[PDB]
Amino acid sequence: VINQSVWECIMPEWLEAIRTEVPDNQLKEFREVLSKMFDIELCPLPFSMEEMFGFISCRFTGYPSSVQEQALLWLHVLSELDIMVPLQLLISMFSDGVNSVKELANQRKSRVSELADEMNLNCFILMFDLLLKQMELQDDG
Repeated sequence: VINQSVWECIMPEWLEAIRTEVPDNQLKEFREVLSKMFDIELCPLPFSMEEMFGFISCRFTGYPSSVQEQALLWLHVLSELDIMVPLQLLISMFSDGVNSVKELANQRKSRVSELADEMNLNCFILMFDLLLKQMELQDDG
């Protein structure tokens, strides 16, 4: 009944609703439905590693840390429910994010020196912590 752009447009609204004001201590049953959304062989739609998380990726390739903090909050609230990702996607996507925000931080350092964001490292703790989740899922020995 629907297309790829449909669920690409309507997934983060549902995810902010389940993130922000839902008590996240009763998500024991969500890892069945959410995995059938997010596993390739569970739902027989032609799923991909780019179109599935592309709405996050459009904010990773040059949008600032104001929206990236809540983006990594969705990745955090998503990983706490056993969401299995391939590792090279996370490594490449986090590398693109850190070089984009490093270029933006160099742009901020030249905003006080045009003639000649910073609390996001507190969110980078959670970025590192999240990385440990996929090690806790995939690389267990």
